[PDB]
Amino acid sequence: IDDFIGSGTEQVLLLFKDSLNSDCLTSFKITDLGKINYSSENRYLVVPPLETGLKVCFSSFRELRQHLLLKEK
Amino acid sequence: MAVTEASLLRQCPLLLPQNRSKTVYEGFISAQGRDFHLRIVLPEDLQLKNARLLCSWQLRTILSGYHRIVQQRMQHSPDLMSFMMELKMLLEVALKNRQELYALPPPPQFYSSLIEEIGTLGWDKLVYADTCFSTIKLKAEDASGREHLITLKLKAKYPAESPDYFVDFPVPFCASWTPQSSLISIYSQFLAAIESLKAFWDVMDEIDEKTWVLEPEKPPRSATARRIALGNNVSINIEVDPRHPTMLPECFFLGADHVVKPLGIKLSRNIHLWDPENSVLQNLKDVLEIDFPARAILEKSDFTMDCGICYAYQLDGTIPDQVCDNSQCGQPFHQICLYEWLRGLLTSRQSFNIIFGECPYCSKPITLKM
Amino acid sequence: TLVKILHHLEEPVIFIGALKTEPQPDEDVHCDCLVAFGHHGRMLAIKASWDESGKLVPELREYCLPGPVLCAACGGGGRVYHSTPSDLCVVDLS
Ligand SMILES: [Zn+2]
Ligand SMILES: [Zn+2]
Repeated sequence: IDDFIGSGTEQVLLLFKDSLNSDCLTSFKITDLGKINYSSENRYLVVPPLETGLKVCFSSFRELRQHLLLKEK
Repeated sequence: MAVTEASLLRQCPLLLPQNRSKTVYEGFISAQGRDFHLRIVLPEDLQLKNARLLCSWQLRTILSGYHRIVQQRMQHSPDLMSFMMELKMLLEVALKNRQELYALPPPPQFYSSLIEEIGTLGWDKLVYADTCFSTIKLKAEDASGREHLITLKLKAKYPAESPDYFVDFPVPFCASWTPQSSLISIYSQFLAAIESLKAFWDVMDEIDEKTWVLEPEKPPRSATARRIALGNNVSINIEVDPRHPTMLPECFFLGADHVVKPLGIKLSRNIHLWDPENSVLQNLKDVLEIDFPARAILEKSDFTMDCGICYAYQLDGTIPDQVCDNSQCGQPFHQICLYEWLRGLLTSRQSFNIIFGECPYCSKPITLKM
Repeated sequence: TLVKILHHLEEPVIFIGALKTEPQPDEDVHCDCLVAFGHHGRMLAIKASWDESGKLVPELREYCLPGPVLCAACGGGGRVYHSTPSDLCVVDLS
């Protein structure tokens, strides 16, 4: 588990069995479990805005909690 | 009410007198679904001539650039009632001016319903959505197989009010918005407009391919005008009615006074053979008894087809348009440049929107009609 | 041998800097804006207006950006790089 691409984000490296070859790191599998996937656009269009929506909604939530403590005071 | 016992309660519900002597108010003040903290100390007597007014730092931010207005209002205003009335009305001004601070989408019926509705449309339609989810841009196809886009800009409430629709085509689009109407509804309206114009699109695309369109370049879909080139250094511009495109357009020619005469004559004699069952090009070709050039670019690449005053093609939209009535010069010009020259000469005299005088290169009579 | 109070964000302060908004190489750039950050992710911005009354007025904003902000810095051309325990995000004032 580490960043082998040099994106910043961690990836998982999976090494399949040594029965294939008497050679190290042949038969690899590199994946992020999102977009990055190496080995041996309507979908990809709507996720960032929806995530930003979640973040804005989270900010509002927290703001209202603060507003409510003020009124109690 | 009349008196500031009940009228004060009715118009600042959220101000609680803290002291027995109604001297220290505290609490909240309301504006645009928003309460702001506030603690408004009077003297021993009910005098705003002298009165403290302290706030939340959130409120101080929003009353920056009004501190003088507030201080004036405290001194000039009779009672506390009217003070609060004026203060609220001033907050409505402040926030409505800084309207860019707002439009927060509600979590329950926004992000979900819009995805439901886009699912109802089809995901092949959507081409863009903004990370604020404020902007979307959507696509549709002709019977011809042509892409036409539509931008919406949407508020904190999509389904309550209309979405701001920006669409290419030249005639104004009308969208019957209800709270019950939706993306498929307004999409069906767009397709309706498309299929109605279909003829218009086909006429202007047929133009763009099969003739040397000159004075729009990379034309929009809104554009009804089409300055076509024919021969060399003479042109025809053509504004066509969208609703009746195949019908005759408003038409006229630039070019050499000795070249253009016969074209006008021939157009007048053949215009009755205009027929709205053929195409624009298929009628013009047999009306004007000619063919067009398809972009004479390679041969006359650098022939000097420029103003011959400033030596430029494209002077701020302007094209070389005005020519010499002479076989030996034929020199194109610009309106602006040839006016500025001819305005000076002692030779030149002006009629109503006309300037007479000498072609710069050959010194022969040339006429300019502004 | 005096000390003046500007805004008071309610939450603790993490970064203070300055930016060049409307950037229309030199090391000393004449900075148009002023920036502060909170921990809880209130941002403050300040600007000169001279608008509507024919006189200089201080334009304050006060944004609420997500997440407990852990640190930030300023990049050339009215850009601020800031960091939350989820992601490293950016803000463009220009
Ligand atoms: Zn001439
Ligand atoms: Zn010119």
